[PDB]
Amino acid sequence: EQHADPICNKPCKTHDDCSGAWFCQACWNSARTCGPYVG
Repeated sequence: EQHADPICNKPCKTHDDCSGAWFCQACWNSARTCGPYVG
């Protein structure tokens, strides 16, 4: 897991906004925040 990510819950729409992220690299639909990159 690890998840020591600093972008988790950052409000955006795209994953690119969560550019510096490693875990919460994908901005989720309903949450509209930098969630995990699904993978």
